[PDB]
Amino acid sequence: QCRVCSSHTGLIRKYGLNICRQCFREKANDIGFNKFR
Amino acid sequence: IFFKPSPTDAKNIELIGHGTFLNADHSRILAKRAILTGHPFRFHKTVVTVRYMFFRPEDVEWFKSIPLFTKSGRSGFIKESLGTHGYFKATFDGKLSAQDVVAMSLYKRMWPMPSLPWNG
Amino acid sequence: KLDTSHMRYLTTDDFRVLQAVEQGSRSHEVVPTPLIHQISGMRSQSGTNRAISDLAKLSLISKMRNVKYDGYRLTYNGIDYLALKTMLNRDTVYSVGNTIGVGKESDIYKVSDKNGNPRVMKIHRLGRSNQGANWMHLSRLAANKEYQFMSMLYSKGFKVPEPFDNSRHIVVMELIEGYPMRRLRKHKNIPKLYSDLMCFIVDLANSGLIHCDFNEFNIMIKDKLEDENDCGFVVIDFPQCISIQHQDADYYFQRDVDCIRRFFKKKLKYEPKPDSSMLDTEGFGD
RNA sequence: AUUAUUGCUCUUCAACGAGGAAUUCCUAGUAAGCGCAAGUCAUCAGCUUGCGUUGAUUACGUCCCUGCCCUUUGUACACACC
RNA sequence: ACGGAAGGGCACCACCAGGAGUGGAGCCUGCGGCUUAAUUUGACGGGGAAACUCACCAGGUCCAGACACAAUAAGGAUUGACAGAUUGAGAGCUCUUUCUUGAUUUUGUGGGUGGUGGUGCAUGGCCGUUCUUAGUUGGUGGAGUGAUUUGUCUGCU
Ligand SMILES: [Mg+2]
Ligand SMILES: [Zn+2]
Repeated sequence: QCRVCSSHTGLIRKYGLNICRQCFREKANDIGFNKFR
Repeated sequence: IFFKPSPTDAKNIELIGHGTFLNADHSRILAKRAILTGHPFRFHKTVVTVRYMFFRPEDVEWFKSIPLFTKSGRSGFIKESLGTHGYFKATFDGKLSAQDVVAMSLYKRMWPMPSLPWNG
Repeated sequence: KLDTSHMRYLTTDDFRVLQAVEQGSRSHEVVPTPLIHQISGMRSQSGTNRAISDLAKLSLISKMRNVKYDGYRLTYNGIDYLALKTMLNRDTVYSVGNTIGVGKESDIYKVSDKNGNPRVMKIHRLGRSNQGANWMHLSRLAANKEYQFMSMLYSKGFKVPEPFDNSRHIVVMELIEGYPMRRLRKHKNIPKLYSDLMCFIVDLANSGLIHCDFNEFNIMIKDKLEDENDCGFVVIDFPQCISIQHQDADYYFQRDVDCIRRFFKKKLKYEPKPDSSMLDTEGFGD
């Protein structure tokens, strides 16, 4: 499940981060992923 | 004057109620209603699984066409039998929670009864 | 699209009010609230507003509040259920639900009646929705057209589905236990069936019609017995039909025949020995 | 691993002789043909997203239909009369 | 407001000229439908996938009650270590032991503990959408008793 919002769904299980796409899009800027292009 | 003869009272009569002779009419029919009660178990965005209103799947088959009404004021109908225990899937008008009651209304003919004169 | 189920949620009153909006939108563009209150022939705001709440919840009507101009808009479902209610009244349809035939200007479902005899429902959807007057009106005229053509096709002996009813843009027809030229594998008497399918185009150009598109999927073939193998050659073609006076009737007719012979040549390996009937003989035949 | 995950060997060789009404997508390293990699992934695509390889035809027009608008204008039917 | 008066854009989810096609075929895969004890379910769900994921089925199990309160109980109310009996499909489950026992009571009542009870009200707020603002606004001034108007326009761009 997504280690942020109790969600079985949306999971980005890649690289061992396991945040669903909705929360990972928000935490993207704090993780290191920024908008270039 | 409607009364029920009670020996104990001073007046040997318990006065129940009053009114008027209205109508000499047979056209009045009287349907004994009969309500079947069931709990809406599980919820999907259009289909509600309902619990404890039957206990056989064939029973559910038998009552398929009969409409389902909820005291929350909402209509619906049955779909098909889930388990071998009478669970049944159902569709409805609004969105119902586990605090509602799904119900069936079945009716029977009720007949007037013969009367005998009263003396003393 | 069509969700026939919901119709058995409505009472006498909700149909009453929906009918009132049907008489009120064919008189004025957007039927306001008081129009529905006064035309419906009802008692109070109780029945009418409760009815309209039902219709609006079940997507039979849309509330248009255009700068104080309050009004209502009958969706396609409303028209559907009013035709279907008219048929429930005319004892023609009792149950619905199995889709075989998703055409462009026609939807084909499988229905039943009081007696249990299976039938078919061709509703007409011109533009499927940004509803004006022309979409609904021309769909209504479309099914009127096709039902009249159909009645003249059943009347004159042609093996074409018997038209039972034409509730507005919806048409009730006979279910035909048949199979198209695609699903058919082989036949016991292919030359007789070709003779039939040619004699038919002959008699059709004798009537005054040239069903421009006479392909493989068009022609249904109904089986009546399994021991003796009885066939029946049903044909679905009416808005694509082209009269025998049009400038282009020639290659239409001869395309029909060339398709008959080309399929009978490929699938059943049966080529016709007699020369194909040209347009001219059938231009004199009518 | 049965209702066969998949891979390999032999055998069976069905339909399908450019496809009706109709309809999608596309103007240059682009369409199309071609595979590869990465995500799902323990086994797999015919799934998706990129990648490179080969590389055309046809415009560079228009409002015909599709829409999207923005003007001008008459008007709420200011709920006109039948 | 609305027009189905007209006028312009300006567009390969529009049309031309094509290109590749699809629709016909087998197979795949999703949706519906039927069938089912269940064929979980939403309208791509990261919805890839024999256990898992399972949210659906046929059965077999546990664990219930905070507490209050009345009887029992120590000369027994009943909790823990085991071995065979077990034992059905797999586990438990119970009673004869060697044993710990040792009040955790066993049983029956009530308003609610339990809210690892979910629904609603108010309040703060975070993520999703829209007029997805892409022509508006208001400020003084003029005109009108007023709704309103001018700005926000003939022109041309
Ligand atoms: Mg001012
Ligand atoms: Zn999350």
